[PDB]
Amino acid sequence: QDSLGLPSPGTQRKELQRPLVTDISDAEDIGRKYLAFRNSTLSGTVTTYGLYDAEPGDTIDITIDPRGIDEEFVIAAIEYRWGVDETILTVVEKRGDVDD
Amino acid sequence: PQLGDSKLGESQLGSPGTLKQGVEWTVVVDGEEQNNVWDVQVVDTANPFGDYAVFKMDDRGGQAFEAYPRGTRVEAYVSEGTEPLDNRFTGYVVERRENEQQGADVLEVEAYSFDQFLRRNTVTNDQTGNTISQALADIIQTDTPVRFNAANITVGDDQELTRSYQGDPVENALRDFAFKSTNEDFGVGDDLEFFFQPRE
Amino acid sequence: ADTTIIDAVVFPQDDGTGVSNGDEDYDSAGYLASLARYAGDGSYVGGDSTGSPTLQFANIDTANEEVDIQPGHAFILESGHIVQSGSQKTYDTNLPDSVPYVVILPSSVTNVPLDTDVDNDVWLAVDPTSNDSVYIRSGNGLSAPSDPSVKLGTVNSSTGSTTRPNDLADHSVDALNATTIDASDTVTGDTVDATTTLTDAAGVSHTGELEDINHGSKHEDGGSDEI
Amino acid sequence: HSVDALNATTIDASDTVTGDTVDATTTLTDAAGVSHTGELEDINHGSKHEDGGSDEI
Amino acid sequence: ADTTIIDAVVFPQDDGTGVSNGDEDYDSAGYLASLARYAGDGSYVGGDSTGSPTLQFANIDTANEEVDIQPGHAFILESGHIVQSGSQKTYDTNLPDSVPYVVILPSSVTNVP
Amino acid sequence: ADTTIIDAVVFPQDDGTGVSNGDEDYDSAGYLASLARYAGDGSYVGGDSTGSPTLQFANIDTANEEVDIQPGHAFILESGHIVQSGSQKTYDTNLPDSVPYVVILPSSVTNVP
Amino acid sequence: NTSGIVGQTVREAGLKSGSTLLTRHILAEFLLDTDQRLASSESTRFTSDN
Ligand SMILES: [K+]
Ligand SMILES: [Mg+2]
Ligand SMILES: [Mg+2]
Ligand SMILES: [Mg+2]
Ligand SMILES: [Mg+2]
Ligand SMILES: [Mg+2]
Ligand SMILES: [Mg+2]
Ligand SMILES: [Mg+2]
Ligand SMILES: [Mg+2]
Ligand SMILES: [Mg+2]
Ligand SMILES: [Mg+2]
Ligand SMILES: [Mg+2]
Ligand SMILES: [Mg+2]
Repeated sequence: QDSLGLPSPGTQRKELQRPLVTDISDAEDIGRKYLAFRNSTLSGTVTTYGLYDAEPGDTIDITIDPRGIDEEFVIAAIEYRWGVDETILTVVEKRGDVDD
Repeated sequence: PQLGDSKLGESQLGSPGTLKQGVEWTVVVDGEEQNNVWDVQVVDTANPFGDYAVFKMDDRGGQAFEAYPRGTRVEAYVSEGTEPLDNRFTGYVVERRENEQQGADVLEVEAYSFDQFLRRNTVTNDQTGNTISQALADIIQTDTPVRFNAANITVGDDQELTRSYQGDPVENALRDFAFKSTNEDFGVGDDLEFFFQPRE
Repeated sequence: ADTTIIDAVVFPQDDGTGVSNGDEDYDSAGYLASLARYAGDGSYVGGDSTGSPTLQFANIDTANEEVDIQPGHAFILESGHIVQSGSQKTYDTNLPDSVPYVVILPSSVTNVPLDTDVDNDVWLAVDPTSNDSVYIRSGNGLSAPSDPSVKLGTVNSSTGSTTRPNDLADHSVDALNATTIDASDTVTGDTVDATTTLTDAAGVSHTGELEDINHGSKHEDGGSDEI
Repeated sequence: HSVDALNATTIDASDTVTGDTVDATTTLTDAAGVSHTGELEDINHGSKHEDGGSDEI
Repeated sequence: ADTTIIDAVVFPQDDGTGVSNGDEDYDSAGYLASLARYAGDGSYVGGDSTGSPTLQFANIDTANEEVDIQPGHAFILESGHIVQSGSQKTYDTNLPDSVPYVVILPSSVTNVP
Repeated sequence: ADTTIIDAVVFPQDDGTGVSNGDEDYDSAGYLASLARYAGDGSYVGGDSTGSPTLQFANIDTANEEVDIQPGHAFILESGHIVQSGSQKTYDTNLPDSVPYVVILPSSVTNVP
Repeated sequence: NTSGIVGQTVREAGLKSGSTLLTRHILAEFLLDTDQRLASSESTRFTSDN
């Protein structure tokens, strides 16, 4: 509202139906889950080497000075590529594209 | 020259300067000018489609990434030659992306515009027995955050609605109304005002 | 409640004003012409080629919190400038008096924010720390800017009523000579002399004398204009 | 030339000095040359002269 | 119709006004001082040190056509001048309102048709 | 009779005003702004931001030798200035009329006899 | 149908310890109409400055 200068709050909305749900707290949770899983997030790739013992769900220190990053992150995905010798770390969250 | 750097009578007025030529896009970010921009794409579309902009700029130690949280106001102004600045895009940030492009730290900002608010809202009331003019008033005032001005509405074939539009996306309902009427244009102006009026 | 104008320009500016060394204004013809247009004693809003106050309010949006400033120019006084002693590069002479900037707004400032249902003060303000940084303050009873400024008007966002000081030049002079003079309100003075005619408030032109009170003594036996 | 407030010592004009209000403190000199320093005769004043009124004749 | 005046000077002029990039005015003190003489709101013929109007007509020949103009200075306004924003070289900012040129005739013009 | 003021400044000044070619004034904003403040027809002392004259008399002893002049500014006209025609660097055009310098005093002149 | 709040526009919320306010939030405006239940999803988070 404040950003765009809208007359009234900037509602963006979905309607869901879950007919077999009888309890209101479950319906709330479904709505909350819907909001949460598409709420804005840091994601993205850091390319390194090694880290064969690293699993998703693990934590790692990452320093990238040109990017202003000096944090401890959760690993969402690891990709190992021979030939090019790359370990690609997806941090915080992974989201698809057309797939999603 | 610049003031205070020349003794009088010694130099020519406004030298070494000359008239502006070429095209310039200025990006404004919550009122601040973004200075390191090297490319701009602005797309403006009819209603089925989203209006968007992409801005490309250089960043240093992630200082510029920090300026563009989701929902940040972006404006794009255009000038060619010595023409006044024209506000061509207004929108909100949906994606900020920073990646290495062959050594360069490239920041790409993507922004959507006001047409998202007609798209991501649903009709809540039953407009059965309303005229299209009455329906537009109800829908825009109740179901959308954009401003309603009765003078921007010109229905070319006003008729009563026999369907309850009570779950449709607002955009889809409006398009159905346009189909029933004289094929009118609708949308949100830069005034933040809704319009519904004859084409061409 | 604060608003930057992106295309506003401020002139003239030096190291001896509030700008850094790389950032002194450029020496444009139009700037010299617009600066020479000054013709007052205070801060004021300039007039067009037909004497209308520029920087008008237009499209006042009733109670809906918003107003448009039309294009124009304002003269804004700042005190405390430094100038250069003749043929020295160094800024060293502190000025004794306040001296004007021109602020040119080349386009409309559209839909300026007002606080709801109340009196709001419309201040136009310059930031003398950087070149051409200009801003508007417009909020409920909002305190005047610290920086060089002028009051463009005041707006009540309940009624939509607008009133404005500073809209043309205030002008202390010693002596003035004219063909014609035409005031809106009071033509004031410790003497009024009519050399050929006085036309009164009802639009009747007296060629001759006027008559004071307690006159009746003249109408009596042997007086001037006896009855 | 156009202003809001002209603040002066002396003002002198070779045609009309118009105003929708003219205010003369201290002196008024008319078209003949009489220098008044008090209030002036309204038209149709004569009632004042009649029994007991101000400026009786 | 024509009467080209060969000795007139006009200030201020740069490519923000209508001139080429070579043909900018010089930054003379006398120009700045004469331009500072502006006080009106429109275009006007300037007064001397007493207030008497300059650029007077003289020496009308009547049936033999011609007339003479005395020396002096006029202020003429022009619209749509470009100026240089901030610290920039480039002329980029259009002026919203009409602004004065000081036009100086240093000598009399003889026998205008 | 002469009391010389060590901190006074005069603007604008060129070859065309009388000063030598090494000694022309530098074009400060504060000078341009103060010069623009002129509005009259003749010479006069300038008024402050409130419309009150500067350069006042102060400490006017009735019977001693000395008086004080306050800070402020005045406008002084001079005739026979030369200006640069067109884009010529040469000062070649005599002005038809008289034009103001600004005289600026940054301090009170103390004890003028 | 809680007495003080039905028919009212709600604009703010806060977590409390008796009378003492622990958190405060500004909400987007809503009318709490008849027969409507209102609930909170109040997230309190404990973090470091890295
Ligand atoms: K149709
Ligand atoms: Mg120069
Ligand atoms: Mg040039
Ligand atoms: Mg569009
Ligand atoms: Mg669209
Ligand atoms: Mg500037
Ligand atoms: Mg410098
Ligand atoms: Mg508007
Ligand atoms: Mg020229
Ligand atoms: Mg002749
Ligand atoms: Mg000097
Ligand atoms: Mg020289
Ligand atoms: Mg003394």
